[PDB]
Amino acid sequence: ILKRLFKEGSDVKAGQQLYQIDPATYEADYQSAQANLASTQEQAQRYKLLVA
Amino acid sequence: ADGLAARGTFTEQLQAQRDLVKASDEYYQLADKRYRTGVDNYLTLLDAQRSLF
Repeated sequence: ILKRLFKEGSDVKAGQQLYQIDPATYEADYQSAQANLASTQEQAQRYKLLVA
Repeated sequence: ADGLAARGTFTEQLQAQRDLVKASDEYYQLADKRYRTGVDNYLTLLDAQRSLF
């Protein structure tokens, strides 16, 4: 856990970021899936123009 | 008589070879569409120009 964000004993709403657990190992696969998406997106958007 | 034979059947060869040139021309046009879109490289377009020539 990096940083507690809420004020203790206060009100929270439906979706307030309370804590922040370390994203150093769950963003370094988001980049991999984003790279695969950036390849397959360009390939699909080229084949969509090429099918016409 | 052999010239009358050539005039009788060279039309059915010239129309066929003209259809071949037209088919290879639209083949090169589709290969150029694939190239300018970006799917295949420039060497396949040069192969299409080789076949059309």
